[PDB]
Amino acid sequence: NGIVPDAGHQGPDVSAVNGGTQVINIVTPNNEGISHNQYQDFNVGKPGAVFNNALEAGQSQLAGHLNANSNLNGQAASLILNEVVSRNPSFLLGQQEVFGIAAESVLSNPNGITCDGCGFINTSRSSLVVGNPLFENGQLKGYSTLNNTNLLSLGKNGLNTTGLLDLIAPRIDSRGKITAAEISAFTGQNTFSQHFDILSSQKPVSALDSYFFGSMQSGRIRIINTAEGSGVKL
Amino acid sequence: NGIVPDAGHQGPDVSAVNGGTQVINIVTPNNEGISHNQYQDFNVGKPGAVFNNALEAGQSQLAGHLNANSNLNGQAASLILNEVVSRNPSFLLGQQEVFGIAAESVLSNPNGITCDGCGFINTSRSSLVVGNPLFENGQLKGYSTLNNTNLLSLGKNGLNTTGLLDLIAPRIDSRGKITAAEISAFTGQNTFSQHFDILSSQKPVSALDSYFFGSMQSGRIRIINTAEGSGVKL
Repeated sequence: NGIVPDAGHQGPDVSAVNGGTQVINIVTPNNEGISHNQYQDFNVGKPGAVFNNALEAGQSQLAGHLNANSNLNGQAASLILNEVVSRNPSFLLGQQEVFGIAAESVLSNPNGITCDGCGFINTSRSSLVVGNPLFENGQLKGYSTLNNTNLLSLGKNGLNTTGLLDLIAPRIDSRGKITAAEISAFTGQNTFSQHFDILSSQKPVSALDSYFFGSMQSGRIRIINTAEGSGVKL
Repeated sequence: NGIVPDAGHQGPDVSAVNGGTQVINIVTPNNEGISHNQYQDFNVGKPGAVFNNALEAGQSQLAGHLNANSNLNGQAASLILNEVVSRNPSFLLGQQEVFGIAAESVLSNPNGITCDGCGFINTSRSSLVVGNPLFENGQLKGYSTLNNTNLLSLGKNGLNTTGLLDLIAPRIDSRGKITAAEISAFTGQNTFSQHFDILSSQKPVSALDSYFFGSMQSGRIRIINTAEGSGVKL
């Protein structure tokens, strides 16, 4: 019951299979290939969660055999955007698998996101955004952490993916091992493009301090902090 | 007596002024604008060190009034390359000032470099390279940390510059605050271009582990580790 879809048109179909693993039949992608899913609650437990991005039936790693997602209407998502629209923060304690066609995934929760032993399977790029998506005329324009002071926390059990990883938040507190092909962390109060180009920045009213502890197992690490004066402690 | 030039044609003229600050009349730049200085010993104390890159007399921050460097013959260096050619490691405990025309600076010491309260003045880019420069047909081609396991250490008193900073070593151990406009750290056993593009990498015989502790006060931080398996601990 960790994932609860919004009641409206962008709420995906969510169920649980054997062992408590959640299966999310994501909503129909738009013409850009974005499946924009809205949630009252987005949390992943140790049983994990599977996003059905499949055009044909097959075997998922975490939830066994699955049919194609009938919501897709013949075109898989290129980006699975998971947006929390309530005030509830997110806790990610297990793996998120894209079943079917590999895609990018974004979780946007302006109330906070905590990872502790979370991970991503069959995702080319996985982004955690303590912030909101920006839309113009029905198209995704980017993301915003403006006027937000909440935290992206990574716990002692770390985060693992074989793909790229983006960490976007007013501040980040990491205490475990982050394993990814590349790690990109952007801190401070910013607006971003869809590809996480920083488009604008603002000086926070108080200090927004980011703490990385633990370790980073990745060949390429980039940390960009725009909070003038605020630093990153190591 | 911390800086001792090589006796040959690339040894600069080194003296000390009031308070022990060293003044280095760097050697004539080549046609690329590289002043290639070779040293038996390169160490900077709390009184600091001034590199005379001036075409006219004026006031240095650390050593008072100085004449133009007669070695320049009317053209200032674009890059001041300081190469230790002995087996002696380097200790940097004070500020390095470029007097006159701002330039880039590189210290290359394959035996190890330790910074503790060091810094750079009037330098657009400052690089510390635990490795050797590579030359072909008399021209600088890049740098190499191949077959080297030595350490770039940054102590509790940190490192400060208002320009760009490059840290290049088989492994890095940092325990203090690094302040720079941008920080770029490349670890592992690699060959580099003159602009620190990684051109090749090799797997070390044993693990080369890099430890950043302390903090990084910079808007842009990049860490690239090519030692497959070796990570960066935070």
